[PDB]
Amino acid sequence: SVQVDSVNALRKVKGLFHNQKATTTSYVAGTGFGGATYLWDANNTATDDGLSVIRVTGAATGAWLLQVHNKVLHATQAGLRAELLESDLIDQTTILQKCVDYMALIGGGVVQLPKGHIYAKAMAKSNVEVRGTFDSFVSVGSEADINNLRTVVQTATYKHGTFWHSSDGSQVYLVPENVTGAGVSNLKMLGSRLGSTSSNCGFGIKIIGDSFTAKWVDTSGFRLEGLYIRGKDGVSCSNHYFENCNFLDARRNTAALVYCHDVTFKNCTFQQLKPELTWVYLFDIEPNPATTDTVYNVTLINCVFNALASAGAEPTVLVKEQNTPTGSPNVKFLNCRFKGKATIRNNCANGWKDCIVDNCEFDTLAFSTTTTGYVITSGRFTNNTLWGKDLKGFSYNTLVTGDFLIEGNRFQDTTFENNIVATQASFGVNTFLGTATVIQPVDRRTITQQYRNLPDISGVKSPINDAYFNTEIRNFNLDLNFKEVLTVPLRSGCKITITGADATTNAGSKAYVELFVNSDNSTTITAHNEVINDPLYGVKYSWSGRTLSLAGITLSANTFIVKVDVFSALPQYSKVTWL
Amino acid sequence: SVQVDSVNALRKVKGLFHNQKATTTSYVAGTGFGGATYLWDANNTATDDGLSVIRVTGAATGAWLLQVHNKVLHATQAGLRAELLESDLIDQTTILQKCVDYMALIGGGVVQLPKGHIYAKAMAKSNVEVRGTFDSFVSVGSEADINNLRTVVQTATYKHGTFWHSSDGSQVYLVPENVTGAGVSNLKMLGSRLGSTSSNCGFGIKIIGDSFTAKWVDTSGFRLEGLYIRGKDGVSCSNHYFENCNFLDARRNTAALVYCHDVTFKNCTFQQLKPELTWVYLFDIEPNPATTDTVYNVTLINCVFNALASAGAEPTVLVKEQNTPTGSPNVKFLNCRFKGKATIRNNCANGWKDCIVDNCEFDTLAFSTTTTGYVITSGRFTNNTLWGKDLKGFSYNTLVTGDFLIEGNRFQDTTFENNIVATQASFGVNTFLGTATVIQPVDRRTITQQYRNLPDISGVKSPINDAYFNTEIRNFNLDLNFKEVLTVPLRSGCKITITGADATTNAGSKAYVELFVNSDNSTTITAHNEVINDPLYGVKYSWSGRTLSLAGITLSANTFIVKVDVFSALPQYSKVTWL
Amino acid sequence: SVQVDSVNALRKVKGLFHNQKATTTSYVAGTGFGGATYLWDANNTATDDGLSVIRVTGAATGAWLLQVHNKVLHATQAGLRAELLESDLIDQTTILQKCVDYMALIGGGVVQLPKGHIYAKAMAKSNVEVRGTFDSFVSVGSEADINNLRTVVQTATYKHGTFWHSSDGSQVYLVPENVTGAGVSNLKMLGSRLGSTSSNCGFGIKIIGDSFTAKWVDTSGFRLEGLYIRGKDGVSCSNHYFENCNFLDARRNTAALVYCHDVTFKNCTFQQLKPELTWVYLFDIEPNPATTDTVYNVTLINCVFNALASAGAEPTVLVKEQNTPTGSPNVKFLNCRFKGKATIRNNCANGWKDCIVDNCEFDTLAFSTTTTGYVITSGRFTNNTLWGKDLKGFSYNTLVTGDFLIEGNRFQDTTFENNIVATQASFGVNTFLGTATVIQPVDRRTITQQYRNLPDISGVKSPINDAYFNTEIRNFNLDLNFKEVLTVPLRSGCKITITGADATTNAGSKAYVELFVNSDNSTTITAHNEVINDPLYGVKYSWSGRTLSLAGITLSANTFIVKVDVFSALPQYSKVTWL
Ligand SMILES: [Zn+2]
Ligand SMILES: [Zn+2]
Ligand SMILES: [Zn+2]
Ligand SMILES: [Zn+2]
Ligand SMILES: [Zn+2]
Ligand SMILES: [Zn+2]
Ligand SMILES: [Zn+2]
Ligand SMILES: [Zn+2]
Ligand SMILES: [Zn+2]
Ligand SMILES: [Zn+2]
Ligand SMILES: [Zn+2]
Ligand SMILES: [Zn+2]
Ligand SMILES: [Zn+2]
Ligand SMILES: [Zn+2]
Ligand SMILES: [Zn+2]
Ligand SMILES: [Zn+2]
Ligand SMILES: [Zn+2]
Ligand SMILES: [Zn+2]
Ligand SMILES: [Zn+2]
Ligand SMILES: [Zn+2]
Ligand SMILES: [Zn+2]
Ligand SMILES: [Zn+2]
Ligand SMILES: [Zn+2]
Ligand SMILES: [Zn+2]
Ligand SMILES: [Zn+2]
Ligand SMILES: [Zn+2]
Ligand SMILES: [Zn+2]
Ligand SMILES: [Zn+2]
Ligand SMILES: [Zn+2]
Ligand SMILES: [Zn+2]
Ligand SMILES: [Zn+2]
Ligand SMILES: [Zn+2]
Ligand SMILES: [Zn+2]
Ligand SMILES: [Zn+2]
Ligand SMILES: [Zn+2]
Ligand SMILES: [Zn+2]
Ligand SMILES: [Zn+2]
Ligand SMILES: [Zn+2]
Ligand SMILES: [Zn+2]
Ligand SMILES: [Zn+2]
Repeated sequence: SVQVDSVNALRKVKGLFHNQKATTTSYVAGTGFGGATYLWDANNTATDDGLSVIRVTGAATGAWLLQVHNKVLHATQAGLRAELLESDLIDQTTILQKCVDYMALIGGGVVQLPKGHIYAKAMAKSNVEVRGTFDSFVSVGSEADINNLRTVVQTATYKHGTFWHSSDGSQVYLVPENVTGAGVSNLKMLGSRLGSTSSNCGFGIKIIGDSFTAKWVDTSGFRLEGLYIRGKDGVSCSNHYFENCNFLDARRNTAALVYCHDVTFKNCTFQQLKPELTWVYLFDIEPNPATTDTVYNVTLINCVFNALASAGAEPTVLVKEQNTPTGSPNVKFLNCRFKGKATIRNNCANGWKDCIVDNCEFDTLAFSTTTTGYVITSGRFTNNTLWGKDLKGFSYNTLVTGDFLIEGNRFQDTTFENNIVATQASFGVNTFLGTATVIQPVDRRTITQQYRNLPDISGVKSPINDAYFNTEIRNFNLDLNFKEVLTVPLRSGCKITITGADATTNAGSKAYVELFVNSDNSTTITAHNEVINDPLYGVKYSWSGRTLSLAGITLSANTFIVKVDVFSALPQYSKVTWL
Repeated sequence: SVQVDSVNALRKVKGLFHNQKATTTSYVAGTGFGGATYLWDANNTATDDGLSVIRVTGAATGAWLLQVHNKVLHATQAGLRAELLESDLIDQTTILQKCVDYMALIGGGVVQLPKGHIYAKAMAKSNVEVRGTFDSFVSVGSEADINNLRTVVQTATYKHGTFWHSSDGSQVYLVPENVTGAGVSNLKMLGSRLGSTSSNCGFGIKIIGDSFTAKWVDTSGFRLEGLYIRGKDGVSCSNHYFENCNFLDARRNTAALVYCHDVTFKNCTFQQLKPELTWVYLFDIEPNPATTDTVYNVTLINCVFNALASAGAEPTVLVKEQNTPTGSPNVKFLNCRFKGKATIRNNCANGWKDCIVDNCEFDTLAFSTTTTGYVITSGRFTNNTLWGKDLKGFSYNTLVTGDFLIEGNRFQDTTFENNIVATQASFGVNTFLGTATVIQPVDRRTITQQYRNLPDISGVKSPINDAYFNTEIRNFNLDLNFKEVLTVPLRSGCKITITGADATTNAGSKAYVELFVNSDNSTTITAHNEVINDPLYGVKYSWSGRTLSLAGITLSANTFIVKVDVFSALPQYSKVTWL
Repeated sequence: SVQVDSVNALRKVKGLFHNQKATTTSYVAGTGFGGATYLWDANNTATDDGLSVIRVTGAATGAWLLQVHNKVLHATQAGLRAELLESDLIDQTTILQKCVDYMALIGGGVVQLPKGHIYAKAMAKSNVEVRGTFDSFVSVGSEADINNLRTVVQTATYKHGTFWHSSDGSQVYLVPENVTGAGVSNLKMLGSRLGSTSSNCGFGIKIIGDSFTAKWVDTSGFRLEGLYIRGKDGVSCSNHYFENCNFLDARRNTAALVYCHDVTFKNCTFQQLKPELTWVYLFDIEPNPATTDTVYNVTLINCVFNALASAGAEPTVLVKEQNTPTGSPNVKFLNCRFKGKATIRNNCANGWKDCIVDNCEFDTLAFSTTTTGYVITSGRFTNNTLWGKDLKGFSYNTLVTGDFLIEGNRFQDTTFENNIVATQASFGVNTFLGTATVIQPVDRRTITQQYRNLPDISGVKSPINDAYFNTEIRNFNLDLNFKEVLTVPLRSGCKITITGADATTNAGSKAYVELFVNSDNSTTITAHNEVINDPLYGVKYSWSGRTLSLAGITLSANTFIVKVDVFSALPQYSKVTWL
């Protein structure tokens, strides 16, 4: 068994036999980082890559071949310098890319990064995850105090040990199209980068590929976004999952979804807490105009959106539906907290269909619609609390329809004064606290609109179903000829009311005439009561059996309303026949 | 430390001291795979198993004991042959089963398979995962082109390196009852098998046990199903999870659920795209008739169902409720895509309760009910798109009730002509495009049916709740003697309308009589208005205080309807007492 | 390369060169457990800790430094004693805490426990998981019998090999505040503890920190709870996940949530099946009264709650909302099974808002409210089955509102007799089986209450929308001076009914007066019909154009009801102006 102190020492030692074992103490002698296990290949003439092939310098052929165990490659085993400070401005892009590429060659797995600042941009490859190292965690306080005191005793919190920068202004971690199952975890990404002291790196994570996963990742200081997801036509950009991530200050948005679907954030935060670093929005779902960009099926569970006021900044969480397959962005805010200035912005030009906000908290306005005229077409705003710590309104410049349901919410000091949403939305039970404007429950949903219009038939019946009263009403344009208008049923008593409703000035119809009928199974008696019947502008009526005919007297007096009340013992005899 | 080239060489070497380390270069000399680490046990008398115990041949005592690291056993470390072609018809079942059995013996973990074609059927054991090896991934294109071009530049996609076949026609991976927490990942399973060139292996994964997990697995070419789940009575078959799996062509169904509950598919596909290989259905939830089989609580999230036409094949995704505890299969299609000929089939003999289809896309009919008479009893068909690329209809041979809600959907050219579903379902707002049959919103739900019937009491009230109009109506069978019929309340004005509604021919009742009452807190005045009152067939009335009595004149004229209109300032005085 | 038999021997040997490799056969000589790899540091002056630093005794400098691979430290490599019996009363707390503390120092990972009983309490540290070792699994039965027989053939089930006890009566696993990302898996926790044979350990897992995860963990025999979650003010106690866990018998509750949010249980069970070991509740969500404790956002998916009767035990699953941010505890029971005596208890003093029980099974009462007067304010009780195996009732001592929806359930022999819930809740379609009390569907929801009250306007219209009948009603207190009361619209016929509804004795108003109006676009005709109009106690009316004025005749006769019927052709002319 061969044991040397560095890769340079390995290059001076030849293997005795095929696949002899060699073990390096470190990559660079005396650092304690980068040690690995190698197998001797006497015939190898591949190019020395400082990673998988270690060519012996004192021989014409021969190499020590890296053995990766447990599908984890430590980047230090390719020569990456560990535990560097941010002031060590060393481009290690080529080394890190070698690690990702080589793991992707041998079936995927994990590229482990050490602690330290690393300036090295990487192109993700399928089924490879880049993983950092948490800094040391040392708890504070005794078990007794932790158990007995309600105050905080264990004050130590975890800290990232890996700080991943880019070598230029583009991105740190690019996930190309058709790259699937890649990931990143357990590190912090920083916007400061090689090549410029004033202009930071554009993106932390830029996702074009599919099924990306990130856990315990923070992003801070990026020139555009910490996270940016935009696929391409014809290739999947979907099934992305983020948990325990903190997308912090960025000069445009903390994060942006531009072209993707089926994305989930769980226990992640989005925070613009550096007001001196001016920015644009907080969290932005914004497909680019006049492109095939589309975003839909996004779920944010137990996330925090938090913003402090900043010069020129709009503290909004934007949802922009564009060219989605169903017409809904299917974006759900569940168990989320909007803190500081954070608020939801409807950016849907063709209306926001099925907007979902449930069990969320709002420090200020729940909705702030910048574009006048945008509408939330439908949705459910349930079990939320508007704390009213800042602004006291429900929304700014927002429009909804009756298919937007507001139910189960806690309104602390929430005012709906002069807010048209209060006359548009459906309200169920809600709780009004402090000085909140109490809105009585009111149904404005489309599914129930037939119960709110005047119906086309009206009446009442006996609980025994042997007595019925039904009333219908028709508009009649009468001329001077008698016209059959209706036939009353048998076994019924009917009252017909005829009155004018004419739009003519002076010469319109004037009449209020009651006609009465009672019939058994074959025989009919009628009677009349002319309360008002102008001899020039009134109405003429005539019975032929059970068929009523009407006529006007003067053509200008032509518009009459005819209402029928039918009393019967069975529904079959409850309605007239209109002719 | 000893280092030999194979296990056979290890059998010829004794350890110098207790627990001396030995390293095999390969399992079989010169193959380059399966090498492992062993520890010397001078006292060991166990049987050589070619895996964990390597006995020195020719001695009563002495063995080299395998050292498994990180709960991962490479199957090659039991002699399994790697890198084989599909034409290498080599049964390795015994070797693979030894690895699974041994890992289950020492606490579970992973059995790692190499790249290549492997003919070896395995019985899963608890807490053991079988994992293959991805083939090498090498991306295409420069970072600049990937970032700058909207066209696809990175064209390389991941490929499986492990192709797992069976050694006979049964199944590749059997998960017995009471085997819990097993899994499979990162491989492709193929239906071609040893012993027959014409009859393929029945199943890829056959699951009888509990809490199974599969990720990044494809199934293709199986004689029955790529995936088949059927538990047994008294043992759990539940909590199964599948992600990033592709269940491809099979001669019966791509996958089938027969007896199990709480199963989730996320970002999986079900595809019958080999029409020349005839098949039965696309995806089948089908408990066997006349058994205890039952399937319920199934969620398909962001899945693709895709089928091309094939002779005798039905391109359906079938849901069959049978013996479920709640009467609902609780099957949800969320964010799914039905492509080609794919369509949902209701196969519930006792009705499909709470059918859920949300944010799904349909290339053709959404529903195709093969069995005439089957009903979708209730559910929500929300936020879906019917593209109408193939057939333009909503459904075939399908029946629903008013508790099936159709809302928020996008209907491109969808025709409901002659489709009874349009007269059965509840419709909310929907979007109708092209030549789609515009269905007005209409509520047919059971919960609201009381708003669509005629009420037993009717009227109107003031917004101040100090003025009421209430009307009730009754049928009376009168004889020649007076009978008490009602008592009007105090503090009210009342109008009683009495009219005939008799089924007798010629000799029935004829009357239209209006009675009026006004009372303060104690005093009552009455008045009458006989509009129609036949001297033989009319009605007689008499007041005793506030109690009205009625009588007929001739027995054949006996059926009268009595309607009361009550005007009052308080609800307590708003209704008569019917006697 | 040095290889010695124990750590003790390592302390007696100095390394020859920098970073020489040393390998111990065991930690303690001859045990077969705890061997590890060390690197020589000649300069080291750190303190010997029996784990990471092994100082050579008798020298001022020099130490062997532990090499941890793969982020897994085996506790045996710190001297932990493996495979001990429960009767081996050996405290290993100091060793286990060292392992957790050291892994948290070098970036987190896993502390692997061996098989056996271990008495050792541990304080969790961030991003560190404690993992046990399953006992051996050996399946039973042939593949043929497993595949061909519908009866259970594979009878072997997984067994824990690690049994984790406490060293005293407090807790086994404490997760302090600000400790994040810790976990436990693959072991069993037992309440028996060192120092007392009669008083067991209080808690198995006590969680104060954030983002805890447990999988395949059982807890049994604890004096208080197997699982207990209570955070502190100002620090997150959230995002906790449990899967495949069994919280068994405990002397108070199997598990309790006291101060936490966003907790998920999937495929877990909660079972009090040892009635001889008396207990308090089954599963308890209970913030302490008069504290800042609060619990919300809890999901239980496919869990089992199972209780046998025990003297003094209440077999309840309690939900207590207290000071939650939205007023709803947001607790969901999905796909769950309540077995034996298990039943849900509403323990919300302020009402249980948005109670969710869906696709659950109940062996007995679904709800048992111990505190008389507690209400379920709203919720959805959908797709559940009440088997009626024990008690036949739906609930005990429970109160709901109409915003509690009961729909899609299967009521087997469920009796609602004398249960006020049947008169309070909203009922949709439900299935009534056996001797069950059939409850008709009835809507009692607040959102639709405007369809059940008398409306403030009533009438009927034509399907062509060119004929309308609208009626309104008002209360008038008239004096002796004429008072303008209304103005009838143009282009309409109106019938005004005026009648008394006076509460005065003897001297109240008496009138039934009908007034009629017809107008075209400018001209108006009126008529009157005084059916009742007392000369002393009646009403006076006067028209000025379309404005009606009313006056009384005697001050004591002052209360009049005025009903207006408007007939029109246009909505603009369908209503009077009330003055
Ligand atoms: Zn390996
Ligand atoms: Zn490293
Ligand atoms: Zn730093
Ligand atoms: Zn540090
Ligand atoms: Zn910096
Ligand atoms: Zn997609
Ligand atoms: Zn699409
Ligand atoms: Zn929805
Ligand atoms: Zn509701
Ligand atoms: Zn409704
Ligand atoms: Zn005409
Ligand atoms: Zn006349
Ligand atoms: Zn006219
Ligand atoms: Zn090879
Ligand atoms: Zn290990
Ligand atoms: Zn192949
Ligand atoms: Zn291998
Ligand atoms: Zn290949
Ligand atoms: Zn089950
Ligand atoms: Zn799971
Ligand atoms: Zn996933
Ligand atoms: Zn059951
Ligand atoms: Zn449902
Ligand atoms: Zn709706
Ligand atoms: Zn009689
Ligand atoms: Zn008769
Ligand atoms: Zn008279
Ligand atoms: Zn490592
Ligand atoms: Zn161990
Ligand atoms: Zn034991
Ligand atoms: Zn054992
Ligand atoms: Zn929190
Ligand atoms: Zn989680
Ligand atoms: Zn808050
Ligand atoms: Zn809800
Ligand atoms: Zn419903
Ligand atoms: Zn019975
Ligand atoms: Zn006055
Ligand atoms: Zn008069
Ligand atoms: Zn009075």
